[PDB]
Amino acid sequence: GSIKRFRLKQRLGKCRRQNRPVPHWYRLKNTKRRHWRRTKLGL
Amino acid sequence: GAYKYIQEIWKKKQSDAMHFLLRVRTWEYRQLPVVHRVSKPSRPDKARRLGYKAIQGFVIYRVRVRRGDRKKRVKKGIVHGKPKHQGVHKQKSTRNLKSVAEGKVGKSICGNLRVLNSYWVGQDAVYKYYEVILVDPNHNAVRNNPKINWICNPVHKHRELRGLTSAGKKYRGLRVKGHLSAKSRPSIRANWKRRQLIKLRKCR
Amino acid sequence: NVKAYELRTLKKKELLDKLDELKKELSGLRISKALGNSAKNSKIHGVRKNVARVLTVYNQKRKMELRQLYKNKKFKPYNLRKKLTKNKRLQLSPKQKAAMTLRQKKKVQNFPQRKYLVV
Amino acid sequence: AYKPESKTDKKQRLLNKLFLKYGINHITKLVENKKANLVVIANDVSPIELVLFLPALCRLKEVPYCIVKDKATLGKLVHKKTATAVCLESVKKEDQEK
Amino acid sequence: ARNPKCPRIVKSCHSKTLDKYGLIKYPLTSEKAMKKIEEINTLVFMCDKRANKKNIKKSVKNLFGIECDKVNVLNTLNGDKKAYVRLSGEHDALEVANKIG
RNA sequence: GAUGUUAGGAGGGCAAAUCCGCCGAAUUUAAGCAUAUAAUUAAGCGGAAGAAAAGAAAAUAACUAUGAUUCCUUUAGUAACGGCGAGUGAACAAGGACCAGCUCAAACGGUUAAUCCUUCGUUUGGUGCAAACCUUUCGACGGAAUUGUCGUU
RNA sequence: UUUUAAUUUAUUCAUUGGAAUUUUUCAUGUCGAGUCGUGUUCUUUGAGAUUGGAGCACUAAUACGUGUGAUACAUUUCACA
RNA sequence: GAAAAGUGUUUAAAGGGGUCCCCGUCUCAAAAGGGAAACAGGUUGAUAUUCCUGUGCCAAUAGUAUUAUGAGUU
RNA sequence: UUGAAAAAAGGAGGGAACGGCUUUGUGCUUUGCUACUCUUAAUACUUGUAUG
RNA sequence: UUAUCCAUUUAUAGGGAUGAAUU
Ligand SMILES: [Mg+2]
Ligand SMILES: [Mg+2]
Ligand SMILES: [Mg+2]
Ligand SMILES: [Mg+2]
Ligand SMILES: [Mg+2]
Ligand SMILES: [Mg+2]
Ligand SMILES: [Mg+2]
Ligand SMILES: [Mg+2]
Ligand SMILES: [Mg+2]
Ligand SMILES: [Mg+2]
Ligand SMILES: [Mg+2]
Ligand SMILES: [Mg+2]
Ligand SMILES: [Mg+2]
Ligand SMILES: [Mg+2]
Ligand SMILES: [Mg+2]
Ligand SMILES: [Mg+2]
Ligand SMILES: [Mg+2]
Ligand SMILES: [Mg+2]
Ligand SMILES: [Mg+2]
Repeated sequence: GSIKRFRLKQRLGKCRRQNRPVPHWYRLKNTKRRHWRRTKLGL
Repeated sequence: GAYKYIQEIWKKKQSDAMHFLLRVRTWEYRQLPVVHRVSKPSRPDKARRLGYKAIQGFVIYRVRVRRGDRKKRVKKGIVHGKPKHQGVHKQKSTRNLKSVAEGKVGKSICGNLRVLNSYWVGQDAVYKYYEVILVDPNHNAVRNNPKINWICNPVHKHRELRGLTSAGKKYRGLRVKGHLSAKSRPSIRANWKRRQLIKLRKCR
Repeated sequence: NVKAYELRTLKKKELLDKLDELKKELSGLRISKALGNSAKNSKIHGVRKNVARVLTVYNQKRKMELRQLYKNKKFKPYNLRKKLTKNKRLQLSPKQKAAMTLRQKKKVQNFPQRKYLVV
Repeated sequence: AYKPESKTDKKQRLLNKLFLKYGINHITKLVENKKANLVVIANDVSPIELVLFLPALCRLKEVPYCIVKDKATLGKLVHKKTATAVCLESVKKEDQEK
Repeated sequence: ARNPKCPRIVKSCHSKTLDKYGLIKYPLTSEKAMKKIEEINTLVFMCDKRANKKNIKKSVKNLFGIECDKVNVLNTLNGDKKAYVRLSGEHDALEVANKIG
């Protein structure tokens, strides 16, 4: 909830970062997305 | 000559003088911690006859082992399989008590050292007491000396744990050569494997 | 853009000074990036590389100095020692392995394995 | 008086080029060979066994033995920290009587 | 008391531990930070995750003509520390903002 | 004997196909099942190496005798074991691969431990651009060691 | 580049030390004990009055000894270790 | 105990307090038990007993030397 | 059924120890003079940068 | 009784005749 350990917080942040979509410019030279409600991080 | 004399003395064992000594010594050992360093061999001659030398890196450790069989390890006395395998209590171990003694010192207590050998020292009804001769393979005194040097090699890590010490050789049945021991030689398991082996031949 | 061959000749203080300047520049670039700019965003990479180069040069100089300081003297720091697979380090030196008990040596000297051409 | 040479003395001798004999193994050999004339044994050794046989042996071989109080003192009598026994086979004529 | 004949491990390399450049990474824009700069002379800096308040203060002192009364920090969910730095009354954050960029 | 963040070192964990120790089942087969069988297997626990283990006879033969170990071809599905049921089951010899022998202990040397190691050194070399290595013999100052090091067989 | 064969050049002078055989004397030495072994238990083996191992009890002999020679034993050869 | 593990003063030479004596397993286990100290108003698109203004509170605060503040002693 | 513990704090009992400066002899003793022992707060200066 | 075993404590004086208690 609203009191995390630092490690957990960092993990959450990491997950969030992972979430974001392919930078579109790359496509000129993703399947692991997760929606917070349907698939859990299972931490 | 001296060592011959002490050999002869120790052969007697049940003779009054020797008996008294044994009684004292075993009593003393009963008190000390189960595995503990000793400064000098208690049986110098016997130590010598094994591998012992008064070189810097050689150490003797006195070790105590409980006597008797080891109950078959099972939660409660009950075993769940066929009757042939059902008994506990008269289950005698394949290893010698001597082997056990050397194992316990060699393994976690003196992982640094290399077990060379071990000799008998004393016994009561509860415990057998062995002195185990060990050697520090990193001490240069041992590294340099060409006889003994061998033990510095990495193939001799934990000889005691692979049944390669004299006691190990005994219970592997490599002490007996001949028709009496045909079935165990390169190793019992190895022999078994060999005997099982089906060799086919590509051509056939 | 400063490549190493120029920097080897420089003294350590000078190198340090250079490095600090480079770092400052990098910081400036970062600040610019953070603010709404993309003018010299691509300049940063080069600067970073330069910094790295400088660090490398200085580090090697330092190592050399250390080596010079601890030349011989039996024991040394474990860094400046021969970093090498543990087993190898443990292992007996070839000479040690060779070393023969005196009688054996004598025997070898006397009756060496001869060459003898059979006809 | 009959101390053995110390390292330095030995070195000097080597350069230039009757005493107490020690060590139980040597001493037993000596006694077995009727060479020894007096053996002096320490009171306490950690395995008593390493020396127990010795006085009996002496009694058989008709050689004089005496058990002396300190191992460390015996060692001192030579150049070692300790010593089990010490033997004098031969002696200088001026002292033989003693 | 130790007296080693030589030390065990001697890192001859330049220190890896974070200097001013590396500790404090960049100021924040964003409307919030701009507002802060305007109204209450507080400069917002993104910093390394392993910056302390003391450390941040030191960095600020070194990197700019800044004296800081108080520094609040927080760990962002992007793996950066955001340090809110309130300047002493002698300084105008706006002027210092201008100076920095 | 404890004690030391004393000086120097070592062990610990990962990995496992082969390998070495233990520990150790049962399904299964027997048309049931209980000894047997599965199997000295699986799992478990520990330990090594480029291989491991074994190895220089307290060996086999009964010959005109062989001669460490290992492995292959065989002996042999034989001798033997076995509710003599199911099933299990070697060894010697023979033919090869490969072939290597040894050192402690004990005996001997006291007109002297000759041994051994730590630290500090000293000065010829060799390859290297350096880094490092490689060897060379010479002392000291320590210790260790006569409860036994070294040489001799 | 790696090494390891063949081939090419050794010749003078120093002496400490060791080795092998060969004579001839004299020495008949030493040879691993709670170990082997037996009993008994359990295990393992093709091993059968127990193949190896182990626990326990008892516990040896000195080379003319002790150990193998696949049936328990005695009395004794012989061979091999 | 073959180890893996199983037990935790059972026969220990088991770090603190004073000026040698005197104490004495270690460590984790409470975001509802124990416990140093905070309130109000304001402010943001999204934070606030956490920022702002104001007003306090708690715990530190090494030595040496001045200052002041008061006590006590002559 | 009688209803946690400890950190931490406090109080009491007890009476260890006892001014400062200057001079002499081997921390201790002797000789001579009167601002002293506390106490908060501020200030200054060296000591790693002495407030969260 | 010395092995062994059990207990007890800070291993605290060798055997007999509703205050304080420490340097
Ligand atoms: Mg949660
Ligand atoms: Mg859900
Ligand atoms: Mg079993
Ligand atoms: Mg915070
Ligand atoms: Mg390991
Ligand atoms: Mg069936
Ligand atoms: Mg069926
Ligand atoms: Mg059925
Ligand atoms: Mg397995
Ligand atoms: Mg091998
Ligand atoms: Mg075969
Ligand atoms: Mg056939
Ligand atoms: Mg079978
Ligand atoms: Mg023999
Ligand atoms: Mg079976
Ligand atoms: Mg036969
Ligand atoms: Mg806690
Ligand atoms: Mg609470
Ligand atoms: Mg809200």
